[PDB]
Amino acid sequence: RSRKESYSIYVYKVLKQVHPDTGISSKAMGIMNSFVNDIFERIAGEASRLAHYNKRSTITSREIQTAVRLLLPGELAKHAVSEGTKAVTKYTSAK
Amino acid sequence: SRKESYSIYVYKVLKQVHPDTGISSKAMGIMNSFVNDIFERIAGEASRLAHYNKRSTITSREIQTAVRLLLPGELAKHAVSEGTKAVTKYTSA
Amino acid sequence: HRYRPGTVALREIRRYQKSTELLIRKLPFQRLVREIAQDFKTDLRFQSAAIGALQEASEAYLVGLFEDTNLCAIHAKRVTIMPKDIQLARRIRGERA
Amino acid sequence: PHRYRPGTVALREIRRYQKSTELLIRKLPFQRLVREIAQDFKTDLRFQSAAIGALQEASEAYLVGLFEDTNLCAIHAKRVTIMPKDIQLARRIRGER
Amino acid sequence: TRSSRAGLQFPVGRVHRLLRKGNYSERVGAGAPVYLAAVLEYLTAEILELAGNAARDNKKTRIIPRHLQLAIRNDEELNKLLGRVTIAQGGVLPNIQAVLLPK
Amino acid sequence: AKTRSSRAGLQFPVGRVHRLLRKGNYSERVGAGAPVYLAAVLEYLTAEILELAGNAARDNKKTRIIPRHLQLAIRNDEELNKLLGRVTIAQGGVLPNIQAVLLPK
Amino acid sequence: NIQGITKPAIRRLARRGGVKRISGLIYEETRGVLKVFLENVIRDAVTYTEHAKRKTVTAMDVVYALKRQGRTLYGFGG
Amino acid sequence: RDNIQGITKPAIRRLARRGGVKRISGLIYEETRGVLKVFLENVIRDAVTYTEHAKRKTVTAMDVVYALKRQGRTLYGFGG
DNA sequence: ATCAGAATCCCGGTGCCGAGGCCGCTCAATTGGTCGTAGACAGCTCTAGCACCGCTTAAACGCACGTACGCGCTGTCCCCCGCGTTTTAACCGCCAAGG
DNA sequence: CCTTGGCGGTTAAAACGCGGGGGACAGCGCGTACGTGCGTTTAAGCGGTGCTAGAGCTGTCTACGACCAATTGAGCGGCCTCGGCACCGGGATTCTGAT
Repeated sequence: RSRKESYSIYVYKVLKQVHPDTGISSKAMGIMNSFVNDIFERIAGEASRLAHYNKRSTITSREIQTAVRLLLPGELAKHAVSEGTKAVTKYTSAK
Repeated sequence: SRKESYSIYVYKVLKQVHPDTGISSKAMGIMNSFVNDIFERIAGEASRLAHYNKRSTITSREIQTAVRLLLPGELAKHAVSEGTKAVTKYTSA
Repeated sequence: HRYRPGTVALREIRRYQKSTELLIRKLPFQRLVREIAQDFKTDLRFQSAAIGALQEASEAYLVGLFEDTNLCAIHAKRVTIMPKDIQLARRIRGERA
Repeated sequence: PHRYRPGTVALREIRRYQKSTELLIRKLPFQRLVREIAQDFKTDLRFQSAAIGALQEASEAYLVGLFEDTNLCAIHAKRVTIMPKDIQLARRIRGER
Repeated sequence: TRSSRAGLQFPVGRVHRLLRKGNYSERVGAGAPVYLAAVLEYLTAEILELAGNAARDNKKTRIIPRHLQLAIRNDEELNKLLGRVTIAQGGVLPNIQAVLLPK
Repeated sequence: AKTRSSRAGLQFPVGRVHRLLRKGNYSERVGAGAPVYLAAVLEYLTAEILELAGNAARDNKKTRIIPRHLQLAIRNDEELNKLLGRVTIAQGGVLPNIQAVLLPK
Repeated sequence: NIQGITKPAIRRLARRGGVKRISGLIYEETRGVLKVFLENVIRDAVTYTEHAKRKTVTAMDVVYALKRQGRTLYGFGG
Repeated sequence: RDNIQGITKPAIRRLARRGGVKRISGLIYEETRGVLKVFLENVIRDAVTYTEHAKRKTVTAMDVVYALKRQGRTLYGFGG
């Protein structure tokens, strides 16, 4: 009876944010729950490689910023890093 | 500083296996770079295995399973046969 | 009426790329898996999800390998494939030396 | 001083390339190519001689393996000469573009 | 969730714990989880931005496993990410060869 | 005796692997028997390499092991070469191979 | 057994991959092409079963096998 | 500048021969240049990016080894 | 162009069992106190990199002789595909264990 | 409580011949360019030699995110209504073959 983490409504919420009217069937949820976490694992492994190679035991926000640019093309990673930095700045400035 | 490697460990192992054949230290660095990648792969595999079982530490059984996972049947069998005596002798002394 | 051998073949080529329906039945795949796995160990219980995932992966792999084989044949400017085509397809990837 | 038919010294030359281990590529041209390529990324940079030697050796090994792949494709195609389309087929199978 | 005050849908705590549960490093800054969650949210946003469009193109609103896979292969950057990994019931984009087609 | 390595008849140091696992953050808890086992694993791993290196040494009637000798040794065998499929030896070279079509007609 | 795969099944598979005609000696290889391709994968899985310490193979051992072999599958808990 | 074409044709011919090829076509060299451009691009981006993450503007030998190991090109004899 | 032959595709009509909004619990996400430590700035050394510069040769470009393998005809022979007839067992719906 | 075994049965997944016909593929007619030797050029190959610019390492700080202890409400686990999309017959047609 373990309440394991999933993307049941996270996908639905971000879907509403990107598309007010679009449904997704649970068979596609089976794809997403694995694919999103696997991209997460890819990024986490790249960050671990960056931290271990430069002899760092403490990981800051700068590791992922360029780990994405290594893991993604420049065009795709540029928007990602811009949005991530903006979100971090907004979170810091807010409460 | 103290840069620990198997520079003389590999020499002693060679002397045990083929003492009449020499090597060069460039081959020693080659073996170092080899065992570095091998150890990184082994550590990753064992970490994933322990995570699958939700384990915080790595025991000899997990290492044996990883040896079977990575090394071929002959090589894994040889490694297990050589390593069981290792822990057996380590228990006594 | 009777068509050329290849018109229906190209119809099949076009249609099979928009259908994910499994060609070979699951029982032969189970027979293969069980017979091969009997070598390693007995008492192996293959749940339905694992069988389905492995079946889909095998079918996708075979379709991709056939695509590489056809690409090599096109490189050889031929329609009918030859054993060296699939040999090269599995050779270039590095799985075969 | 006599001239031989095609294939006599060429294969010998191939042996001269395969038996030997030192870098057949001359150093400074590829060094300046690396300089120019990296200068397009960020200006006023300094690159270590040990690093550029490792890069050149890696490039040589990658190229020789790539021409091994091209040879395999050409043999599968029933030809002796290698062509760019052999590499075009091989790279797409390997997945590097 | 502190992701609500961060302008992020994906909760920060799950990313932070998954980093801590995965034992990828001894210490992690506060920026790494929020930044990673933002990156994942943006990545899935482009996933759903094309997935919704693909669903709407077929006079459809619900998304099937076939609907997502095409959007993966429709791109070239997204295809680069999922280059050697196959998705179940995903298949391949249609492709017809002219040399195979009759004259 | 006193040293852990020499007590159990293992030349490779258990302490090196133990220290790597501990200060590598791979896991919060790090075993002691597992480094003991992996020390012997690495010992046999290097012993096999030095086993075929000696045989490749007399192929050219040479004693110093050079990258050419390593490429002549490791690549010919199967298990290590397949496990090291993405491994290249610096300044080593390739095995002398002549393909079937390499004769003029 | 080894020849349990039927010829028209391979013929339709080649149609799916885009092959109009198949030479005579290819078929015997084709069936084998799957076998080892499965073998290596399950060559991991049974070993994962040894790590699984369970007589029943869950759907996550095959996820391990496909992750290590390079053919990871999504959609079905992968 | 323009050293991508500055790679000598006989060098590419020697590499192709070392790839065990008996007859060498004149279009092989240009295709080799085009492929090697991107092949060097990937590894240079990887290594220089590893250097950049460490707040360095001079790339050492170790970052090259790390990037090659990540890409699957671990290099012996140079450290690593 | 000038006929036919099947087989898809939309339109009208039919289902459907889980998709999506909602009940609930409940424990992980989130937040107020506390610490310590490797991240972090700055400086000494320095050392191999950058660059210049002096003395030297197989490699690079082209000129020139030859024939033969790749490219296009020239059959050539052909063996699995559409079509035709024939075999069979797979798995939704059922039962049971069973572990 | 999900996972394993076992009958219903009957039409689709094969399962094996017949005609065959464009294509796979082994021989001929024909070219230029690559093998190969060499004329000519040289720019790199090898090696002193000074300037140096942040990396390696160490002096000197130190901010805030990991450990603790406490509160809640997001979201996952599940449950009910009906519906977005799968699916079967009738026209529109949409491919192609043989002449």
